[PDB]
Amino acid sequence: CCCGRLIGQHVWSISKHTQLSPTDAFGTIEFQGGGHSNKAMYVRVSFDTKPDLLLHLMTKEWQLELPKLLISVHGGLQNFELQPKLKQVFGKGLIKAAMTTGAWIFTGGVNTGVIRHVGDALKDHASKICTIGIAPWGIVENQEDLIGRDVVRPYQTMSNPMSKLTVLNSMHSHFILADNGTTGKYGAEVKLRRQLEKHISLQKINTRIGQGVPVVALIVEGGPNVISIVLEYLRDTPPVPVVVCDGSGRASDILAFGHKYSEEGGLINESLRDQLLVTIQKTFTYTRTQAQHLFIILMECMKKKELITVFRMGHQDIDLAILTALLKGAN
Amino acid sequence: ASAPDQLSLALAWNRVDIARSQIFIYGQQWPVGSLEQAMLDALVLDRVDFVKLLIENGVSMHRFLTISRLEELYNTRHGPSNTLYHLVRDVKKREYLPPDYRISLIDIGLVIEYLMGGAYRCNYTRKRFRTLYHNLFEINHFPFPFHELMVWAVLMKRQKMALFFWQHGEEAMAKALVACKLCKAMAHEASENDMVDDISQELNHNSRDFGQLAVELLDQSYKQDEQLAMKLLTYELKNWSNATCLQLAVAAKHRDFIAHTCSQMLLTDMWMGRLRMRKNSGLKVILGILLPPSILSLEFKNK
Amino acid sequence: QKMALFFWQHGEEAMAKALVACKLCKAMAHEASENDMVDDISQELNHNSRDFG
Amino acid sequence: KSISNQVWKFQRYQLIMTFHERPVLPPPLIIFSHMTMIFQHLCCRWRGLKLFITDDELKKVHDFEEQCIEEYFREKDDRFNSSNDERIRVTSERVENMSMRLEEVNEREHSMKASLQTVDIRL
Amino acid sequence: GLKLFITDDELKKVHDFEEQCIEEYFREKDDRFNSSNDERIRVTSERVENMSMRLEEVNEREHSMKASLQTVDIRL
Repeated sequence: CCCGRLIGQHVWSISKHTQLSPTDAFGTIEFQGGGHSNKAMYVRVSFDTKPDLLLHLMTKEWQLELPKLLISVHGGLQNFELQPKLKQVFGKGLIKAAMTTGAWIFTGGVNTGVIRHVGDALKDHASKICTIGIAPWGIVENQEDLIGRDVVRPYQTMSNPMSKLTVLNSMHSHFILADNGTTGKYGAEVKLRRQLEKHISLQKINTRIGQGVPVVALIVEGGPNVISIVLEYLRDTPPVPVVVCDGSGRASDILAFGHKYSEEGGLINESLRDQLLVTIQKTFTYTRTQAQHLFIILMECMKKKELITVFRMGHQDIDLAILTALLKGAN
Repeated sequence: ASAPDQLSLALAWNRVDIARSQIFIYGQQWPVGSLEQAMLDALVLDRVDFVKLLIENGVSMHRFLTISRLEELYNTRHGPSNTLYHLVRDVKKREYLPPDYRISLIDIGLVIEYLMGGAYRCNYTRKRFRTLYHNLFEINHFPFPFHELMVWAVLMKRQKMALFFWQHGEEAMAKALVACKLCKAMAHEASENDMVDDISQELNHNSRDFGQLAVELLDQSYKQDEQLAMKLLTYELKNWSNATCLQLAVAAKHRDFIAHTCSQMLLTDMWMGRLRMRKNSGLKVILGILLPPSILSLEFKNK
Repeated sequence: QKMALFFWQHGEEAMAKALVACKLCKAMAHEASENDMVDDISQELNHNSRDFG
Repeated sequence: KSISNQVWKFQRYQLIMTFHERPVLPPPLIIFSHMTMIFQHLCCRWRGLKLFITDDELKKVHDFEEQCIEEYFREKDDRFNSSNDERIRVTSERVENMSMRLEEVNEREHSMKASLQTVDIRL
Repeated sequence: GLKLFITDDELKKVHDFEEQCIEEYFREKDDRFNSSNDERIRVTSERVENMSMRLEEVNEREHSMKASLQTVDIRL
C-alpha cells in the first residue's frame, strides 16, 4: 500500500488517514547474540509529540542524568566502508570524548551505515555513557517481537540479507522508536530528533559555563540531506557547531574540500568552483540541474565558517576537534 | 546438512572460525535442544573457543546447567585425563568401587570437602541438596552456574576452560582462591601417591597461576577503591561454605595474598580494635595494662 | 611529585632544593612509618627521596 | 631469609584471629570471663572479620569486582601488546606484507610506464 | 670550615652554571630515552603502521591510475 505494509496486515492523515491511538509497546530489550548481552530500554513515541514530555521521560522515568554534551552521529543512511585505522581513531576519539564529557550519543540506531561504525566504536570500549537511538518503528526488523507492556522481550541479531527491514544495533544503551504509522519509510524520525535536540539545548546546565547544555553534531559522509541538516544546524538559534570528518567521501569530503579553499566563505576561485561542481555532478552522481542549487545551499552554509570544524588524520584523535568545536559553540 | 551436524563437524575439526563464518549465520534454523547438546559436547571435549561461540550466540548457561548435565560433565571421558577417579575412590574408601561407578554430585562434594579441608562443607553435601538428589535421581538448575563449572574445570585438570569460567561470573576472587586450594591439594595428593612429575608440577603451576590471578585482582581492587576492597576481602561467601576470602587464602597457605597493603591494613585495623592511640604502641598498651588510669589518656576511634 | 619535579627544573639553588627534598621525603617516610600508616605511603616517600637523591 | 617478611605477614593473621577469639581476662582469671559467658548464654538461650552484608550492597561489590576483572584483562592485553616481543613480531609481519606489496606496485609501475610511453608514441 | 662566603657577583655565575648543567642533564636524558631500544621499537612500530595504511592506499590509487591510463589509451 502507500504505507508499504501488506494489504491484509492492517489492524500523517494525508493519504494514510491515521487515527491517534494511545501507545502500547514499551519496555526493555534483552539483546541475545552478538557477543555480550546488553539491556536497552525502548519507548515508541509518535513523531508529532511535545519534546518536553520526552525530556521528562529521559530525566525522571529513565534515571538518566542531564549530560554535558550531545554528540550527534548523523551520516549516510546506506552502508559504506572506511579505512581500518581511520575507523579505529574515530572510535577511540568518540569514546574518549564520551567518557570525558559524559555525553549522550544520538546515533541513528538501525544497523546500516555510520551507525555500524558507532557499534564498532562501542566494541573498542567494551565496558556512564548513553547511546540513545532515534530510529523509525516502521523499518526495524521483528516488530512483533518488541510488542509488550513492561516486558523484557528477546531480540536476536537476526538480519536477513534480502529483507528491507534492518535490525537495530545490539549495543545502544537506550532506544526511541519514532512511529508515524507507516512501514519501511524514512523521514519519521528527523523532525522529532531536531525538536528533541533543540529542547535539550534550551535547558540550562548545572555548571552553566556556556549557553545551557551544548550540542556538537558530527557528520560522516551523507547525501544532500546532510547538507540540508548542516544548513539547519548553522542557522539554528543557538548556532550548534558541526564537526565533519573527511577521508570518507560523499558530502563530508566535498564540505572539507570547500572549507580548505573558501577563505571568507564565498571567496572561491573559478576553477575550484567548477571542480567542486563537476565532482558533485559526477563523483557523487548528483543531477547537474540541482548542482547549482546545492552549491548555493553550500554557500549559505559557508557564510558561517567559524563553527565548521574539520578533522584531518595524519594519535590526533577526533576528540580534539570535538572539544575544540565544543568550546567554539558555547559563547 | 543440518546445522547441528555442521557444528559437530566444526567441533571435530577444532576450527572455530569456520563455524563463526558459516554455521552461525542469519536464517539458520536451530532445532530444540541443539545448542544445549552442542554445549555439552563442547565442554566434554575441552573446546573452549566453541564454548565462547555458543555463549556469545546465546545458550543461557543458567538454563543449560542442571543436575544431570553437570553429572554428565563429571562422568565424561572424551577429553583430557584427570585424577578424579583416584580422589573419588579415596573419599568413598575413607567415608565407608566398581569400574562403572557413575560418580555422583554428592561424591564430588565429598572430594571438595577432602581437598579444601578444615571446615569447608560444600553445598553438595548439605542436607537440602541431598534431599534434592534423593528425589530427582528451576529447582534442578543452579543459581550460580559459573561457580560449579569452574569447580568442574579445576577438578578435572581443564585449565583454559577454568580461566574462561573464572572470567565470566561473579565472586571471582573467592573462586580463584578455592581453585588455588583445590589445585594445590590435588598436587599434594598426586605427589603423596608419587606419580609422574608432570601431574604434580602442572597442578602446582595451576595453583600458582590462579593465586597470581587472585593477587593481581587484589592489586586492581586496591587501586580503584580501598573501602570496597576491604568489603571484598570481608563478606560472607554464602556459596563457599560461609567464609571470607582471607580464610580461604590462609587455608591455601597463600603467602603474597596476605602480604599486600589491603590485607595488612585490614589486619592492623582488626588488631587494635576501636583504639586510635596507635602510634608507637606496645609500650602504651603495657602502660595501660599496668595502670588503670592510663586508658583515659588514650585516643579512641568513634563508632 | 611531578609538580615537585617541574618546580625543580624551573628555578635556582636546585641542588640544595634536591637535597632538602631528599631529607624531607625520607623524614616523612620515617614519620609516617612511626604512626604506622599504610606501607604504600611510606614506600612511596622512600621512593621519592631516592628519586631526588 | 628470602621469604621472612611474607612468613611474618602470614602468621600475623593466625595470631590476630587467635587473640581475637580469646576472652577478656588472663588464663589465671579466665574462670570469671567463662562464668560471664555462661551467664550471658544461659540468659539469652534458656529464657570479627566477617562483615555480614545486605543484598544490595553485595550487588555493588559484585559490580565493582566485575569492573576490576575488566580493567585487569585490558591492562594485561595492553601490556602484552606493548612488550618488545609482540611489537617485533607484528612489525616483521607488516614488513613482509609491505615488501610483497611494493613489488606488486613496482611491476604495476612498469606496466604504467610502458603504457605512458606507448601513449606518448600515439600522441 | 669549607663554607666559602660568596659575593653576589660570583653567586650569579654559579647560578648560571647550575642552569646550564640542569639544561644539559635534561637534554641528555632526552637523548638517552630517544636512543634506548624500547622507544626505537615503539617508533618503528608506529611508522610501519602509518606507512602500511599509506601503501595500501597507494595500491588502490595505482589500480585506479592504471585503469584510467588503459581507458585513455583505448579512447585514443
